[PDB]
Amino acid sequence: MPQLVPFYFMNQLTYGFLLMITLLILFSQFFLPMILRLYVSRLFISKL
Amino acid sequence: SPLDQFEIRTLFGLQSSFIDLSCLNLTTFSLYTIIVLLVITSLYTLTNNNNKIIGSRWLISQEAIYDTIMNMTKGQIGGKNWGLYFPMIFTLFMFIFIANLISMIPYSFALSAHLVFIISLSIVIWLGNTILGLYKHGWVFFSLFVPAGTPLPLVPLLVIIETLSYFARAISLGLRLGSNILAGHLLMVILAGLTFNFMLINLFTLVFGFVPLAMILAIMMLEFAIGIIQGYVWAILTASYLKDAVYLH
Amino acid sequence: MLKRFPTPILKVYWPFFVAGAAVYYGMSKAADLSSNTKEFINDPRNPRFAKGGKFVEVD
Amino acid sequence: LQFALPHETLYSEVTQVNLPAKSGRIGVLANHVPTVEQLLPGVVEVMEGSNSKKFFISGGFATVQPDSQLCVTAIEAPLESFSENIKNLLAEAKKNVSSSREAAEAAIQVEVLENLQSV
Amino acid sequence: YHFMGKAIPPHQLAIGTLGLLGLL
Amino acid sequence: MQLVLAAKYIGAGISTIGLLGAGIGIAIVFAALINGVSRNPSIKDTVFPMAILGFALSEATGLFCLMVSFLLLFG
Amino acid sequence: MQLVLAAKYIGAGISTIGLLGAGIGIAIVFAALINGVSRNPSIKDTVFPMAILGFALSEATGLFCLMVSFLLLFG
Amino acid sequence: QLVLAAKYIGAGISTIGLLGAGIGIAIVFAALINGVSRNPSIKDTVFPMAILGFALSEATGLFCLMVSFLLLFG
Amino acid sequence: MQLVLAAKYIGAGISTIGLLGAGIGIAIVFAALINGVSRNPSIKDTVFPMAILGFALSEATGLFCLMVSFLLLFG
Amino acid sequence: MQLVLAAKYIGAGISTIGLLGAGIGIAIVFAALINGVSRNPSIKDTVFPMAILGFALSEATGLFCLMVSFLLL
Amino acid sequence: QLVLAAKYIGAGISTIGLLGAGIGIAIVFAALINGVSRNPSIKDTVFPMAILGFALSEATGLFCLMVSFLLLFG
Amino acid sequence: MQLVLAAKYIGAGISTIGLLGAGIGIAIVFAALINGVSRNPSIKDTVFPMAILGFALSEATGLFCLMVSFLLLFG
Amino acid sequence: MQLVLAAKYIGAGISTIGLLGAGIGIAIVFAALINGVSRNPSIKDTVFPMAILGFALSEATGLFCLMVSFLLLFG
Amino acid sequence: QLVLAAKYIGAGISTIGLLGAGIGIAIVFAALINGVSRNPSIKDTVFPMAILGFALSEATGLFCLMVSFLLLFG
Amino acid sequence: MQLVLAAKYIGAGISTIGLLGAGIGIAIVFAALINGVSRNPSIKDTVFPMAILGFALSEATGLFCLMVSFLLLFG
Repeated sequence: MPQLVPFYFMNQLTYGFLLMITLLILFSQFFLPMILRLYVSRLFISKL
Repeated sequence: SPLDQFEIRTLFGLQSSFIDLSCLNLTTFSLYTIIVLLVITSLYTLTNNNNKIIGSRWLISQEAIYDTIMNMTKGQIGGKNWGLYFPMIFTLFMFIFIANLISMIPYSFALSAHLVFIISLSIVIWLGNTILGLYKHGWVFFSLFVPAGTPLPLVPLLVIIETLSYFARAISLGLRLGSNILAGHLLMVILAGLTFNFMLINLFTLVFGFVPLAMILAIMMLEFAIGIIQGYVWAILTASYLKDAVYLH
Repeated sequence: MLKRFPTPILKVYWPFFVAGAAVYYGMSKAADLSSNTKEFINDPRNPRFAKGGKFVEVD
Repeated sequence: LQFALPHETLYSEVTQVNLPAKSGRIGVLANHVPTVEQLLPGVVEVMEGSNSKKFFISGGFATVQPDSQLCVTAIEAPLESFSENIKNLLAEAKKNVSSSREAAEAAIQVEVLENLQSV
Repeated sequence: YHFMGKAIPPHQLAIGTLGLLGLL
Repeated sequence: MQLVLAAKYIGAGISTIGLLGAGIGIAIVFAALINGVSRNPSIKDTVFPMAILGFALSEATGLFCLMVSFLLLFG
Repeated sequence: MQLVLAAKYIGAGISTIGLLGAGIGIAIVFAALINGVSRNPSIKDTVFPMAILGFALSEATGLFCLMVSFLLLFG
Repeated sequence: QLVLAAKYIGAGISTIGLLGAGIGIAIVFAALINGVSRNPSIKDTVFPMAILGFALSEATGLFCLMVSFLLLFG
Repeated sequence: MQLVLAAKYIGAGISTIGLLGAGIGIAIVFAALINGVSRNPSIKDTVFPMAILGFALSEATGLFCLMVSFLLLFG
Repeated sequence: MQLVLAAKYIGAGISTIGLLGAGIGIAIVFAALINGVSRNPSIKDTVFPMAILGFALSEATGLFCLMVSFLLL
Repeated sequence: QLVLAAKYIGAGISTIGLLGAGIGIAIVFAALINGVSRNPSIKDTVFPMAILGFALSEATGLFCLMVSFLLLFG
Repeated sequence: MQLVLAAKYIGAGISTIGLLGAGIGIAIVFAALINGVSRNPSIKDTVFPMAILGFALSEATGLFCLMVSFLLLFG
Repeated sequence: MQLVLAAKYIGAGISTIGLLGAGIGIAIVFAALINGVSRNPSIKDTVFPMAILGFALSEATGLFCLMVSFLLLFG
Repeated sequence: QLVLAAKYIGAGISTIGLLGAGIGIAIVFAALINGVSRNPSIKDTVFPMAILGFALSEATGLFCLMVSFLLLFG
Repeated sequence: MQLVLAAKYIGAGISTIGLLGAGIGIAIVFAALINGVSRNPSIKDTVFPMAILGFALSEATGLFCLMVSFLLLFG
């Protein structure tokens, strides 16, 4: 198919893997533990 | 040409003659990756009202996604250490889930329907299973290729057409998602192209020309389902594959 | 705002990154091999024209 | 031999039995598959070559045996030479009670009753 | 845990078939 | 270009056959729906959205074979 | 042109094979309806609208086939 | 002439769909038999549904049959 | 003419594929008949005319293909 | 006639596909036969004439395809 | 020399009908195994009719084989 | 040059028959899902991931055939 | 000549389609075998030779399919 | 270049074999769903058999896809 | 030899049609395997090697079919 075979392969793959490493570091260090802080806080007020 | 919606156009531009710096430059694909990153950033940064415990109505969505992917990867790899592979099993979800809702917006563009990126991501996850399996379990990694207690005179056949299914796994996982997103978008654009030329003939067709419009509305209702289900099926197969690679059956 | 937590993301995910570099390199060579075919040797937005050479144009 | 009420036990050799099982009517025969089924509140019949004799019943259990003996057990039970106005006047009081745990028992009466009407 | 010809029980047998079809 | 346009019509004819999959498919889903309601009439509002979901997901595979015929007729 | 037209007749012939899916399928739906009434007769009024719904939705994928057949006849 | 020959070829092709009716009518009558044999008291209720299913599956076959006749004559 | 007669013979060969529908269907009818007699022995006289009717109707739906092939051979 | 004699043999090759209907159907008939006799042995002499009838009619439906293929030869 | 080509083509086509017999032998012996495993004592009663239908359903595919052999030389 | 595009479109038409192997696939999976939920109402939250898994992991084999069709049509 | 040498190879390509009959037949035989052994364990010594007997001539029908391909592939 | 066009017909026809693969994965997971729903305590016992049977059935559908890729690219 | 070289590839395409029977067959074998172990958990060690036996014995047909495909493609 003509449209998914251009010269832009390295473009696609470069910004894609930059976004993957970005979201991986970003999710893992920032955004998943900001939910888990809510979890441990709710359970800590629940246990008291 | 109903497939012109996937054209990649360069916007901001950069070139040289010393070094090929044309790899990185802001492009339609690249701009929609920036948009995906800013949406995923927006779903967690300004969602949380002033770091409140109670977790306002927006945060219930990103609560439920978290919980339905924790309770999914606990029921697949489920061993001594399942949580060490949980950020990857979540960030493989959210990219595909957001990049298949952004693509539903009418004048927009499917990141997921580029086979060269998704097949590359699938081959990355497959080699990262084989290397991890070899590192963790030595030469006995190949014990994955014999199923169970089997009769020995038919074991090498059941090894050959087990390994063939083992490296079909490299491209199948990506090409499933690519085929679903590409076929859905091409279906919607072709039916829109047919109902447009249906409604430009004689004025009796704009009367009772509501039923093909309703059929296109029904297909758009179907297309969110076929877009979210694939985002879930990616994250269930690359949990099962880490079960096979980490734990030998 | 957000407190960064030092999660281990390198002593867990190294073969994914090694595989990423390998697929990056292999797709680089695949792109260079595909950018010189008969169909795509006269598409003017390829990075050949930005450095030196011009128009083989014998097919 | 094998077909018993607690107060009165009935039958003994059989060529065809018809029963009102848990899921729809069934018919045991000369050699049949070993089975247990809840017996719904409905008619039954015995056979001895070409002999027609139908009973009603309350419900219970049937059990086809590997040794081939069929055992049928119910509580209360001749056909129309047993059970119209006796049914009618009772059906009245039945439906009445339903509109009332207590009225739930009357629900049981409507289905059991409605069935008997057909005989 | 196979037993071929009452010998030492072989490891998993999977590498030898791949080695046989590799040299072809 | 008469040969390729004659081949377009034959290709649109061949790409009609895949609809029989959906034609048997929707039916197997609704047949299981009927045989599930008859075994248990209380589970209707739990089971019937899954039947609608299976209807949609098989009708998608039907339309994926219809769209190839619509390409080969006109596009 | 005869070569295009004859192939259009052939494609119209080929297309109608997919209607056997609907022909088997409508009957599978009604057969499950019959086997469902025979287990519980008090559920017929509930189940029969979904049986005729399954008839309609399975006739749909046969009439798409028939639509492609007529578009390879009169267009 | 090639077109009249292609008419007869396509008329031959379009009768394949009649096997759909030829199998499906039997599935309906089979469920009919297995319903009457399980419950004889529901026969008069069930039998018009079997007649209706026969008629509708006959119509689905007859669509292929009339496309075959249109390729024959019209 | 020769090319036309050749195509008539090809189509007459094609047309008898649909007879397998009747060949399988008469069997499903008689097989359910056998299972119904073996399930309930007393219902034979009630059930048997429905099976005869089903044989006749399914044989006619098969015979439609046979008479189309007869039309291709002679008419 | 060269092409016509070729098409005769092509059509005679095509015409034998319909025998699979009988080849499966005789098995469905005798399968329900075996299942019914094994379920209840006493009904065997009642049921077995219906099985012979089913074999006869299904073999007749196969014989239709066979005689069509013979008409092309 | 084209009848020699289309002759071998149609003789190749005539082998498709053997799948009916290949599945039919299986349905017959499947019912046999089900009946024996459900009722062990009925083996000698059930067996000869199963062999009968086995041979006849084999003969049905052997019709396809004999039309193939009749096409191959003749 | 017309022959290449002609056989290209014919092969792209042929390579959509495999979707009838996916419509029936999704059908049988959701049919077993319905029959499994109906006969045990407390198994839904255990059987539903296996349902979605079997659904898409069976379609994939029809979507491979559709990608062969797309590489024929447009490549 | 090339016209019959092509037809040899095409007929050999045709004649392997009948192998699906054996490929499903061995499955139905061993499927009922597995159902019987799992239903009644102690009947295995009687049941298993019947399954081998069915497999033998079902695979022989597969070889009957395959031998015409061998006959037409080499003359 | 008749061969360059006729390899595309072969790549189209050789993709039909996935019809069996899709129905196959369906029948495997259908039996898995029925087996879990009848016996709720068998999932962790019999689920690797289901994944095994799926892997075997796909690979034996995948033969057709690799033959299609050899015809289309070799 | 362009005609014979094209018929090589056409025959290699039409050869693997019958290979879908193995894909259905492995599934029917393992389907009865799951269905049998679901009734009796304690019959696994007898039935499972019998299941892989039926697997390979049904696999042999599809492998012979693929073998004839490679013979037509490579000689």
